[PDB]
Amino acid sequence: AVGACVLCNSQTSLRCGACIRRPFLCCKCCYDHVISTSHKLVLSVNPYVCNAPGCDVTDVTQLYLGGMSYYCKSHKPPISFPLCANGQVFGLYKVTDFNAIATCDWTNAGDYILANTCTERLKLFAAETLKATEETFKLSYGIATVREVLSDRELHLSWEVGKPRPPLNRNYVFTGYQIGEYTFEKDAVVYRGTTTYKLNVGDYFVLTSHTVMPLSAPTLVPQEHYVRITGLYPTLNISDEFSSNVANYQKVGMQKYSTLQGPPGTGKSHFAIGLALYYPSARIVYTACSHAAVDALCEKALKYLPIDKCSRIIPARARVECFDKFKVNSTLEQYVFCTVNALPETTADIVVFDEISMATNYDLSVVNARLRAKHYVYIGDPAQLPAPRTLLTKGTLEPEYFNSVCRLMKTIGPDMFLGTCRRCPAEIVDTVSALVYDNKLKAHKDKSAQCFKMFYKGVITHDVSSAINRPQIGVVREFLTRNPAWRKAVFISPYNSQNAVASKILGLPTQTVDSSQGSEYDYVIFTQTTETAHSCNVNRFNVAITRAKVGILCIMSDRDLYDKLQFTSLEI
Ligand SMILES: [Zn+2]
Ligand SMILES: [Zn+2]
Ligand SMILES: [Zn+2]
Repeated sequence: AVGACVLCNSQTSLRCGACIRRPFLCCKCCYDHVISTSHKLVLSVNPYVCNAPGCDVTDVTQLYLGGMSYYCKSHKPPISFPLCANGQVFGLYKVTDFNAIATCDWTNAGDYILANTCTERLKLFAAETLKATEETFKLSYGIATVREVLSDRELHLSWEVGKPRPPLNRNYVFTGYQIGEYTFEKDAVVYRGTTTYKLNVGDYFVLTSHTVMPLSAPTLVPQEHYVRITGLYPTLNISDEFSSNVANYQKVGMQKYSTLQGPPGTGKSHFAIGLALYYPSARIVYTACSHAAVDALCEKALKYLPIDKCSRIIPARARVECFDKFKVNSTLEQYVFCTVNALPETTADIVVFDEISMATNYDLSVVNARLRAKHYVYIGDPAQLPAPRTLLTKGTLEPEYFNSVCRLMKTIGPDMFLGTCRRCPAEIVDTVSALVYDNKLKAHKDKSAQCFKMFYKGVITHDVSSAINRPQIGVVREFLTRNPAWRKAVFISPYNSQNAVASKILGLPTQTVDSSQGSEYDYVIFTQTTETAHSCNVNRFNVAITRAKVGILCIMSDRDLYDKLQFTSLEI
């Protein structure tokens, strides 16, 4: 019961018993917390509760020290001192932002703004409190039980009465009962078991509620600037392919950490792998939140780096299939590719943390705690999508609040910016450059004259709250009959239910905007589906149209984003 104050470090025996994370608070800080919030339970070796038999006074502001014990006003001896006096709470070794983080329910955007604008120690308290709240919320959902199994990919479910039903998308991962992790897609539902198992009737599924470990490391280590490249030894013979990044690679070696904003198709993986070639003896750990981001770095490394010095770290509790071409779980290979949640405790010359817009402060801290490195390079784009905030329902989370790295990129600017999009036709580049990049993103490709837009509101139906627009899919079907090259297009929309309908009617492969992030396709067909905050989000819109290498068709619901698209308009 002895520790350091989460607000000012001052040693104490006090912890707030009303806070879900029970943070250590020093006398001057514990007082400022109890006296300004509904939190009145204070914990020491023994709690601050009335020692008198049968008394239920637990409020610290109504308690006094009667010798060596604690008593309320009704039970205190004549010679007693109040626990709360002269701006402090009695304890050994004798905040407006801390109060809001400690008492908020994480359903408002302002709660996330505070968690990213507060002091460093309060960023860890906020990240731990938020993650713990997100887990206890998983318990609120009802259990799903198998009523009947139709096929190897379809079943019928029986839900728990009195408890709400979680959304049925790829985002919500269930645990079968331990028959492996399972996902569902919309009376027949589509099941996807991570482990192939003959679904038994009576078996049940629950969302995996995991224990939130405490955070110790900052989201960002303190910044250091050096006069020379430190702890890294550059090649003199550097491949022409990577010459464009030489100044940026030198910047990387002359700072403790560096941020790289890379818009779509500007060379983020190329930059990341080129760093290994520029500092050929450096041990580099490549990390990201998702298996897909880690695998994309592996694919790029497979092409430029010696395969024998690479290793893909995979947790024994395998959830999805991932990269197979490197030796698995060899922590000491020069190049280690691993998701944040699976990181071993190791050191490195450089840590490259990719797809930074998807990281949370919880992830930023975990990386600093598991990896001790000479240099940290954060790669991503605050104009792309953040990690879903399951509890957030009110307000929009702006990019400067996604995490500490995105906050830096949006306030002081990134240390490095990849300014030339090599993927997209110029119509797409020009649109997103003006939309989210302050006209700093340049097109490498010419206009393809295969980027089309159509303003068609159609009809919005809903599968619970996930939206469908059949008339927008009908417009796509008509377009496909006249444009056979587009037969190979990937269908993209902001909604899983829109994608499920489009899959049956069009037969095109399907992706939500969020799942398409990091991927590229020659042709993309996008149906906005609705005019909601979700489907109009500029970061989601940016990701949606930058998936295309050759052509894109956008069937739009929103006049604003439609008018912004620098595409050829189609009639009907
Ligand atoms: Zn303090
Ligand atoms: Zn508290
Ligand atoms: Zn009492």
